[PDB]
Amino acid sequence: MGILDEVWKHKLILVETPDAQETSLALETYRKACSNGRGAILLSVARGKVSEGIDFDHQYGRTVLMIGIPFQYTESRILKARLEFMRENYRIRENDFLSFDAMRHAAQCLGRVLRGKDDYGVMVLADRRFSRKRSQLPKWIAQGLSDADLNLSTDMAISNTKQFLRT
Amino acid sequence: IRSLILTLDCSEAMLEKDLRPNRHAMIIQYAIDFVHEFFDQNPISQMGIIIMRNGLAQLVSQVSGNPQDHIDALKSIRKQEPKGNPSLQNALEMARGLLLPVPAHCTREVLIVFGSLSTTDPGDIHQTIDSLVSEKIRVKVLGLSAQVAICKELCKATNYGDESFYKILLDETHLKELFNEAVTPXXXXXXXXXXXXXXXXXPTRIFEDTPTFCSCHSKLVYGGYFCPNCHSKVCSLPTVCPCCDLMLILXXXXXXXXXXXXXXKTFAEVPTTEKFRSEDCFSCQSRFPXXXXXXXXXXXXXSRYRCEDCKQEFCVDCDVFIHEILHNCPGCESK
Amino acid sequence: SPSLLTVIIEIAPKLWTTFDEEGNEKGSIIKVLEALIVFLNAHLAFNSANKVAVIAAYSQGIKYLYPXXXXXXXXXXXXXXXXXXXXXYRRFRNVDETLVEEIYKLFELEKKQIEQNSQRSTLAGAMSAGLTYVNRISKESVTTSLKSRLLVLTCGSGSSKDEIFQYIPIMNCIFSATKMKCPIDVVKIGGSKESTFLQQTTDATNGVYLHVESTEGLIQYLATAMFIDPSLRPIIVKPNHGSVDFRTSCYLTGRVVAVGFICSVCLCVLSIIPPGNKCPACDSQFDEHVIAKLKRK
Amino acid sequence: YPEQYNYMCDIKKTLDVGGNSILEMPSGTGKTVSLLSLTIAYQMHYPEHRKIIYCSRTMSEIEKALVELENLMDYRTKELGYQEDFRGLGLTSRK
Ligand SMILES: [Zn+2]
Ligand SMILES: [Zn+2]
Ligand SMILES: [Zn+2]
Ligand SMILES: [Zn+2]
Repeated sequence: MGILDEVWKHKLILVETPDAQETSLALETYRKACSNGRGAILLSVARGKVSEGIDFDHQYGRTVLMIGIPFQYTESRILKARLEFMRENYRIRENDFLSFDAMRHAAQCLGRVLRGKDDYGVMVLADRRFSRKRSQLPKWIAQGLSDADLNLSTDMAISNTKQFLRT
Repeated sequence: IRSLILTLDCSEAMLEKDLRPNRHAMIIQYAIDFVHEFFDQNPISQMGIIIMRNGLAQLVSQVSGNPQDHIDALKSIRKQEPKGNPSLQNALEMARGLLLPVPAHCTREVLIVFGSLSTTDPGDIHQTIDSLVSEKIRVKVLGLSAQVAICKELCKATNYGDESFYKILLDETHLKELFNEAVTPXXXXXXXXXXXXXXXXXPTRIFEDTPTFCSCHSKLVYGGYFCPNCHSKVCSLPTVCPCCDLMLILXXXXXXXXXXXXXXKTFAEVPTTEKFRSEDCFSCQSRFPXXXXXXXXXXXXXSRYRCEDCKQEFCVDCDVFIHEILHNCPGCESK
Repeated sequence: SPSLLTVIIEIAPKLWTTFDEEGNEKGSIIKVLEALIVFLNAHLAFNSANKVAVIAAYSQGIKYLYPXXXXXXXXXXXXXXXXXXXXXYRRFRNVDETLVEEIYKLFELEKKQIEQNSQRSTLAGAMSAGLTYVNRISKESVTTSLKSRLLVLTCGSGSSKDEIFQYIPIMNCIFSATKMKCPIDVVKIGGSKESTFLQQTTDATNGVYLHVESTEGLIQYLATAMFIDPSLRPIIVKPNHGSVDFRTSCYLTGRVVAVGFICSVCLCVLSIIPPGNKCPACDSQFDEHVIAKLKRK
Repeated sequence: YPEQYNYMCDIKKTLDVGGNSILEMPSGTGKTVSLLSLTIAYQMHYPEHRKIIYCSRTMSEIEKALVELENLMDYRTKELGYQEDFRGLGLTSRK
């Protein structure tokens, strides 16, 4: 809990049974954390509720983290029925169900970082299966986890110096 | 005229080894040179050092025009270790309590050297930012690498609605550049207010050291400045006398005003094939060609810095030397 | 070690007329220049590789008498002197030949236009270019830094040799000379008159001020200031006394005020006896509350 | 912006020709791009012709479309000075 006592302090974790008041209180306190020089950790579900979309400020998370790639609940009768239904229609068996669905659940995370050309943001993606799919503005460089810690320290200082240079 | 309040970060975030050997060993070291850069160009201004250690604000240097009080205050910080967390609210409220003796005629400045990324404030910090605009306090924060959303509102709302004061440092060479601009004043557009100051006596240079004389210490002295109002032989300084609240400056204020009135006219660098003049310098003797990149397409071209105030040819070396000290171009004094 | 001596001569047509009228002719301009050439040869013989630069300040503008100015124009011949026939260092004889060619051009340029242009002071441009050429000569010689010791030779004549227009640029030059760690060996020549700006420049730049009235001994005062300027100041020197001034004067009035008053955030010199109606120094508004408290006390 | 006029020229060419168009927009930069072009294509045709029908996915995008329409009416009442036939209805939930 060192990040929950010396970095982000308070914790904003979205549960599986996310209440509408609980999602409202975790959203306002996340805006109260960044407006006091604190910062908070928004532990949400990419498959859960509240897809958001409001940003365009420094109150939002400037660095957005994703745990791997979004997946879908397999071994269900609803999925096996829609698998054979679209197999006769478009013959996209075992392809779009694991990739086109996994992209749109990841593209909801991509819609929050791009908050205009005036605000910056860094979106990191794990694993290696993301290279087989496409993304909005496909300019992606692959590096390690400890390597990007020194890259993001440069990206949090170059963007503070190149903001008044391009104007 | 100026009453700067230095706000230094002295916490566990300064224990990192970003600089050489660390952040705290270069912030304290470069601030001693900033004291030397401040009292030379502004010998009749004030300074105040407030550290942010252990979630509080500790006053280690009182507001005074003596430069040696701020040197020995910074020599005690390097002995201990910076611990705790920065407190921006306790540092600004302590800076508010010292700038209230500072009048409206003297400019109130607050410089914050913030190398951390997270602070610990008691109450609401937004109630402290709006208080600095109500009494007109110019706050400037120097943030390290990443930007803080608090310092963007602090360097804009306290600075006439303009965010350009929250600077981001990336090198130790760039940190000394921030101490050169902060040593210079900020002649802004202001808010068009009235200004009138009087009661400025002159110090008589006395050298009596037989049984000595001291009105501000009652000790032995090798000569002190005599006040022209209360007739007291106190300490020799260009500040105010401590017996009747009257000044005692001389040519130190005149040298600061001459630098303030120095507009520094840069000489127009015209080529030797364009200005139709030989390679010569109005300050010395620059009889060498400037440009010499190509064969004869640049060596014969050259450059002669023609100052437009007297049409005198010069070079690039003395054009920055005349704008730094003395008068801008020596050909201006001759008609 | 080498020692650089910067001599700032103040050649003017009123200085030769005051020395040929006040106390009859107590020495012409070439009589003291020969004794200065004897002091220049003693400085070059006191230490090896001793550099010297001569820069005059005429009425129509300042000019360099020596410092390879006549050689730079020749590259881009003598005047038959007795000093050149007496041998002893050809570098000192070529400096006297270049000074004789520059003094002949000064008498050819002295006419009705030079006497009409003698209304200002060329010592402000000679001090601004003198510290810049000394900064250019010290930058050209990185190995073995010499001791830069400026020796101002102001000829206190008539007309308007000292005014408020040249005191502001000399104050910026004195702050530049104190920042460059250069001593200003001042020498008040001519009539019996001591300037407060020349006394404050010798106290701020750690120089020596010598008041030479009329003429007296030319080499007697040239062998005393040559023993403290080229040296590293091992003694406590022997400068002129009664130089302790307030270093301030009311420019809008014309008299020295003990208690001054600031302008409207401009730091201009103003008397406390003024009412300050919209600050008599620039175009700005004054404080009515500060004018109400100053009129009561 | 010139990049916003590229999708606006495509929206002015598909609304008077095509029946359905899959137009891709960058994230955080395409909200008011099709908002002003929908009121301009009606003003280029007839203002009582085809009205605007908006289909969001959340209630927040319903609320975010109302404040942008206020900016469209403020840009039409300050740059023109004429108050035309207003519209806009906030069809939200029943509770
Ligand atoms: Zn006093
Ligand atoms: Zn030059
Ligand atoms: Zn000039
Ligand atoms: Zn004024």
